[PDB]
Amino acid sequence: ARYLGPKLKLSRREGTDLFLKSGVRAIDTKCKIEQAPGQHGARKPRLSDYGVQLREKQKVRRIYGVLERQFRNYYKEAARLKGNTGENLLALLEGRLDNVVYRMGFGATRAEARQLVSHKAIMVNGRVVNIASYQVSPNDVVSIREKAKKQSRVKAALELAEQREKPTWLEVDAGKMEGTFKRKPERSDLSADINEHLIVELYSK
Amino acid sequence: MVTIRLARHGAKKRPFYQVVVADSRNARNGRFIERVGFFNPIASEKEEGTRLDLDRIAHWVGQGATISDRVAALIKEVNKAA
Amino acid sequence: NIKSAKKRAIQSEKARKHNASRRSMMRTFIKKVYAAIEAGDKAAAQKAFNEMQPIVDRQAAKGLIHKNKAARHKANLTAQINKLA
Amino acid sequence: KIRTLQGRVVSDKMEKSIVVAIERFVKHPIYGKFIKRTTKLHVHDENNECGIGDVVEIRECRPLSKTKSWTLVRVVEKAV
RNA sequence: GGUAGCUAAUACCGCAUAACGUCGCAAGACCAAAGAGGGGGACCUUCGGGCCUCUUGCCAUCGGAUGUGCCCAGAUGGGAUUAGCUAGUAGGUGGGGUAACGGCUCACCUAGGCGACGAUCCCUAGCUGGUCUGAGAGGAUGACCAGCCACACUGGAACUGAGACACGGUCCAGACUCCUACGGGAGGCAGCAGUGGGGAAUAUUGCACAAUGGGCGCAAGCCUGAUGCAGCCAUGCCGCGUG
RNA sequence: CCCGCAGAAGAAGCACCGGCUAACUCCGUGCCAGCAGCCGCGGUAAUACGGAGGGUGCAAGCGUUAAUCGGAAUUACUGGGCGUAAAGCGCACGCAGGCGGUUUGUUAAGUCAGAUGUGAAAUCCCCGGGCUCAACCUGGGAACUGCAUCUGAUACUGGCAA
Repeated sequence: ARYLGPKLKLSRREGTDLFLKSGVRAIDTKCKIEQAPGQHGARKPRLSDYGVQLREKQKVRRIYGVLERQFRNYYKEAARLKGNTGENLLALLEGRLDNVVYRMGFGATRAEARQLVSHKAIMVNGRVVNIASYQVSPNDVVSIREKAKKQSRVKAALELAEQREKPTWLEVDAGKMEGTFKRKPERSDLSADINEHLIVELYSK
Repeated sequence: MVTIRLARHGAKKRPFYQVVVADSRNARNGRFIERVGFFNPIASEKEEGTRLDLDRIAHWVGQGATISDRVAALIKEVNKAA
Repeated sequence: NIKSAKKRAIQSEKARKHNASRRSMMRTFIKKVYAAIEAGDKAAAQKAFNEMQPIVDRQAAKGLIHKNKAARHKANLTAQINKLA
Repeated sequence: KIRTLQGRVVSDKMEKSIVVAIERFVKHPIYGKFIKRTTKLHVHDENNECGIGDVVEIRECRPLSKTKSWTLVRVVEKAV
């Protein structure tokens, strides 16, 4: 699975920073925003309603780095549960282990967080977790064992983490590269750019 | 006759038994009269995994039923307390 | 075919012979008692019933007639014979 | 008690035989209308008491002969 | 296959016994069966055994459960370019046959029964708990897993047995094949594997009785393509890796 | 199922790019060669035919076909229509069906309440448990939208009498 391609192509096509490159110079020479690449991508494409829906789906999909079948199953599960559909879907998607690892700050990009997960690094309750499709439960512990200790990657990530906003629902912790999960995140802390309803409308048809 | 046998419904390499009372001539997991309990051999550290209803099996013994070896060992293992 | 059923077949034919003999006995006595009934006599038919009862009851108790046919025969014959006198 | 049904004769008289019909409403499973429905049996009687066009109850008993399985008990509103 | 002569047994058959059993308004008549084994200080022994014990088995009753055998009522595809069907057909009377009422069969007497609220007659299909689809109503469908029927080369019959008209149990008729000294005889993979052949096209002439179950045996034990595991097939549903 | 070995190594394809429906520019072909599900596109400038480069959609799969349902309110009960389009018989008269003005009593057959028995266990659903995560197995409820019986209710139809 996985993308395995030119990521800034999707960064430029979408038209907004996708937070998935995350170097040090988050500057123009990296991105060349608002170009819409291609042979003659200078022209304005004059989107339509179905195009708006599809583009929003593409953005929400690529931000969290998931394929199609998993996303459809996630929508099914979210709709089965009670409550507002969009908020429940975003809350459920946020619960993925790779995303919470990134938000804790042990990495720089979600993809590298997944790379760390696949190589038997992250630890919980004294038991190794293999996969990033794991669903974290409330009141759990995130930690790193000693085989992957003293790796400069985690220290660099910890130092560069503070540039972000350190969401309130999670405790930053990180006194001894150890953390603590508290509760399900909610609408307020996450960015308000994403519009939930349009995805549901798209799956309506 | 009327006996108390064992039947399984689990997946490959993962047994899950279900003690039941039925006729001898019928199949393993087929026609049955009434379920009475279950036993999980692999089980776990958790205590649950061995339950019965002593009243119904006692009544069925009174009506004239017989016993199998594994279920006899099980009931000897549990009894009311052991 | 080669199985264990050969001795079963032999036992079956021997049982056939024995049961046919007993059935012929039964039928001969039933025919004689009906003949006596048709004759119209009372004493002779009553006597014939008298020696006839034990053999039919014996065949019933042996396990060859299911124990209920004998009662039907006896009751019907008694009802038939008592009226004509 | 003993379950009973009520019906109508509309039948000729054979030797110790009458035929009866019974009625009841029912809801059609599709269109919601109510339609009269008729069912017919055969009865074993005694002394051919009942006559054409009479109202009589009925009850079931041991099978006597082919298609004859119910017998009468009481007759009410004798004659027309 | 036949003839002659030998031998046991829980095989088989007479007698003894006989009642909450059978037949009977009433007396009354009648019915059945079996030994082995583990020990044994005292006793008899014509030293085998009797004799003292204990486990199982046989024959009658009356009862418990568990399956099977019957009846009725209501639902269960398409065609009026299928309108009249039906004498054992519908009842009554008496006999015979089943575990039992019964046209289940017999001889007699009646003049009936079914039908426009679909009878007879055609074409088509195993039936449900369900599956798929759609919001609901519906509409197609009966793959695997459960429940029930009807079927074992094609036509028919029964014996045996507690329980078949019996899937690897008999007897005929038929047609296929295979052996025959040519006078006759054997045989039914639609049971798990597999070949030939139809097709768009579906698997390997595999392991184990250790787990559960089934049938024998007081048990130890014996079988068991039931089963529990294998090998193949991107055929679906999954989860992962290609930094 | 755990521990160890220098080791980037041993691993990506397939459809579409006129509208319906996300994305375009060049060269050769020039009513021949051809596509295509409907509209149809092709005689010198093809955003539709062949190649090249770019883009778009899903990914250990992707496209083609065969078959079923909704979009279909295109069999219409919940939910359509009959002056001029596809549609009111040529008219009347009347059995079998269907349906009925308006009072007062009786009746419990419809109908409505309550209880009991029964709708086999899988599945469909909700709380949880387990296999590192799901697929998958499973503890307890839920409904099987009915059927039958018994006790009650009497406004409306139904049978009764005036």
